[PDB]
Amino acid sequence: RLSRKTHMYPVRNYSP
Amino acid sequence: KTHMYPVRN
Amino acid sequence: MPKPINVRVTTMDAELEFAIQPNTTGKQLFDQVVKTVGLREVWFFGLQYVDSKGYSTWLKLNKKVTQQDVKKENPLQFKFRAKFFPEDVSEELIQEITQRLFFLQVKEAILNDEIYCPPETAVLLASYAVQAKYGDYNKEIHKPGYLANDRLLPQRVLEQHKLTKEQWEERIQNWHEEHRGMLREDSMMEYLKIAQDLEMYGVNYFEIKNKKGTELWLGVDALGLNIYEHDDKLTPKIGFPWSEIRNISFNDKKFVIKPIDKKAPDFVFYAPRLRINKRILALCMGNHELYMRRRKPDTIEVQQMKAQARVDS
Repeated sequence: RLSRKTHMYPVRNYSP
Repeated sequence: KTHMYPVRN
Repeated sequence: MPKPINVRVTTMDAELEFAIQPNTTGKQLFDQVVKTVGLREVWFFGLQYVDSKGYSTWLKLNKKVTQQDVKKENPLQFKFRAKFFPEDVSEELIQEITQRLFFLQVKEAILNDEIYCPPETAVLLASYAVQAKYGDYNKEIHKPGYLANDRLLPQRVLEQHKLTKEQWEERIQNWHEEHRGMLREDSMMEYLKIAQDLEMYGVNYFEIKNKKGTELWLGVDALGLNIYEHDDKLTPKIGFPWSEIRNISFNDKKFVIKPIDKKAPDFVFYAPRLRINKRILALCMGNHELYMRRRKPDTIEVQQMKAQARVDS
């Protein structure tokens, strides 16, 4: 977009 | 549509 | 029936041209290509393209080809290339095609000075290249100079050692003769096994700065992340195995890697642009995905690709 946000990827899942 | 032109064996 | 949109996809040794319909996803385009070349180990590849701004991008399968800033011209240019590399060549590349495609892509990188290479190793690698291209050396077929039109050495060695073409031919040839009797497919794998052990092999580098403003290198690769000093892009200063990584994230430019053990500190750094921070995360997700995948039981599809390959040899 015209702004900034947070992107995050869990290299360790939440034990689904 | 589909595949119409390839060049390599 | 709308107006067809022509596209030119090209592999390391083939050129494909075909029209697609306006609502074709990258996924569908990818498949037609893959089926045309008879590739199955699709998980490594991807379609490469340039957007209007000229930024080299990876085509997204889940999105329409039409609506991704794919630079506009006719036909639309794409490069079918490997986005991810295997942890071990002899154990993940089964089909001879997935082999010559990697063989070609890696040799281009060695040749283009993208993957550092010592002079001994280069010569050695060249020998395996020629054996694959010319077959068994024969004093009748390959007379003095048979290796003049060929690009065999990485410029960085030609610069570092000013031997003549003939001088070089002599060293390479000597080795070409050592492979008397070797098979084409065996010479390319022989090449890859040697390459895969180089330090810069299968590593994606990115210029970053840490909390202070010290220039650095981030190396996203098959086994995790790595932080390199600027002068040394070979040996990392801080490694990050997928195993000890809780999660990775970023904001505008600030990128952060959180350790799985709360005892270790969080490594922070900054990337030039957003577009480049997006690509880094993308690579991680893909490499980490394959990292896991190859630790899972062989899927009931990969399962017998390996057996028919025990018949073809």
